[PDB]
Amino acid sequence: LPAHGCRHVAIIMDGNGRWAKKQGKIRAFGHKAGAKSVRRAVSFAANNGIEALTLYAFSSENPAQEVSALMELFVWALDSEVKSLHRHNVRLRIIGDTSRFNSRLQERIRKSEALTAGNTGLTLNIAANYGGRWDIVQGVRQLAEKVQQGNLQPDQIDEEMLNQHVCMHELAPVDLVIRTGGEHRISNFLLWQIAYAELYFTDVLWPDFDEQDFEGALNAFANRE
Amino acid sequence: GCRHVAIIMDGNGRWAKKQGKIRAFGHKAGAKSVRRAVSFAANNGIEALTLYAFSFVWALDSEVKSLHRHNVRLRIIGDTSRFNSRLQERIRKSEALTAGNTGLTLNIAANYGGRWDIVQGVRQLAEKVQQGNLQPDQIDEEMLNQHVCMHELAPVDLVIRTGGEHRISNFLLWQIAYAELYFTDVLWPDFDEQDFEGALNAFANR
Ligand SMILES: Cc1ccc(Oc2ccc(NC(=O)c3ccccc3C(=O)O)cc2)cc1C
Repeated sequence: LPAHGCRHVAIIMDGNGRWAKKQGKIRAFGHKAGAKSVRRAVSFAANNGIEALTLYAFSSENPAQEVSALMELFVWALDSEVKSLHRHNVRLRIIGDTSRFNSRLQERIRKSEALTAGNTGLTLNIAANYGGRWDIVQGVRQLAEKVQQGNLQPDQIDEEMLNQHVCMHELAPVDLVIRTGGEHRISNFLLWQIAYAELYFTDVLWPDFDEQDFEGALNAFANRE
Repeated sequence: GCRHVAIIMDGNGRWAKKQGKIRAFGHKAGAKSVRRAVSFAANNGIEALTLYAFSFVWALDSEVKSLHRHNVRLRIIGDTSRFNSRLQERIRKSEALTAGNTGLTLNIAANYGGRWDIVQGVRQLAEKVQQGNLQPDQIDEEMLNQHVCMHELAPVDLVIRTGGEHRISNFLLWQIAYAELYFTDVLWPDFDEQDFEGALNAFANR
C-alpha cells in the first residue's frame, strides 16, 4: 500500500465550461483543456501507485441535442485516447448504460476494452451515460432474473450479494472521491460505492487541476484517514 | 428553499473529552442539541428533518408528547427488528400517535444503513418477482425508489455532517443523489441555530 493509502480514486471532473467562459472562449476550448487534464491525472495516478481511477465527466443534473453532444464528446475522447492509454499500460473499462449506443460504437468500446484488457498498470474506469441509481437498478435486475429463474431466494439477498452486482465490485473499494469546480454534490455519480469513501471538494476548475492538486487530495486523504 | 435536511450528528465523544467529562455527558449535550435543531427546523418551515447519530426508547418516550403537541410526525428509520418487543411496541405507539400530524416530519435513524435500506427494498421486489407479480425488466429507478425509506417525503436537499469527518458513513445513499453536502468541524453538541442557518445559506447560494 502506497504511503498516501489510496487504492481507488474517483473524480467528478467539473469546471471545463466555467474555465472557457473565464477566458472569453467557447465551450469547445474547455473540452480540449479538460482532455489534457485527463491525460495528466491518468499519468499521475499511474505513477503514484493508485490501482484504479474512475472518472465522471459532469455535464448537469437534468433533451435530444444534449445527449447527442455528450455522445459525440465520448466518441471523440475514446477515438483519440485509447492508443495512448494502451501505450501507458492502462487497462480501460467503460461503466454506465451503453445499451442504446449504436452497435458500431458498442463495438469500438468493446475493442478498446479487449485491447487494453491484459494491461497491468492503472485500471481506468470511464463513466459513460452512467448514474449511481441506474448502477444499483441494473444490479437489482440481475438479482431479480436469478430469482425468476428459481436460482435465488429473496431472503438470501444481503448487502454483500448486491455489492457483487454493482459496477467495479471486483476492484478495490473507492477510498476517495474528488470533485473539482466548486459544487458540493455527488450528482448521481457513484452512490452504493461511496458509502465509506473520503469526499474531497476543491474549487479548482477541471482544466487547471494538476499534479500538485492531486497530490494535495491524496495527502489530505492520508492525513484524515 | 430547503425542504428536507439530513444531519449526521457527530462529535459528542470528542466534545465530552474536550470538556474533561465522561462520554455520557456528551450524549446528554448532544440530546440538547437535537432539541434545538428540531425546534429550529420546525420554526423555519423545513418539511422534513432526518437525524443520524454517528459516534433511545426512553428519550423518544419522554419527548413524544411535546413533539405531538408541536404537530411533528415522528418516524424511526432503520432495522428495529432485533430491538426487544416492548421497545418495538413503544416505537410503533409513538409513530402511530403522531402519524396524522402535518407539520415537520422528524425521521430518527436507529440501526440504519443506506446499503441496508436499499437491500430491504430489493428483497421486497425479489418477493414480488418470485410470486410472479413482477417482471425483472419492469424494475426501474422509480419502482425501487418507492421501496426505500422516505419515498413519500420531499427529496433530501441538504446533508449536514458535524464533527469534522468528510464522509457519508453509509447514512443515506440512494436518497442523496442530488443533495447539497455541507461539512462543518463544529462538534454536534455545539451546533446551534447560527450553524444551521450557515448550512441553509450554502444551499441557497448554490
Ligand atoms: C478516456 C476518456 C476520458 C474522458 C472521457 O470523458 C467523457 C466521458 C463521458 C462522456 N459522455 C457521456 O458520459 C455520455 C454519453 C452518452 C450520453 C450521455 C452521456 C453523459 O455525459 O451523460 C463524454 C466525455 C471519455 C474518455 C473515453
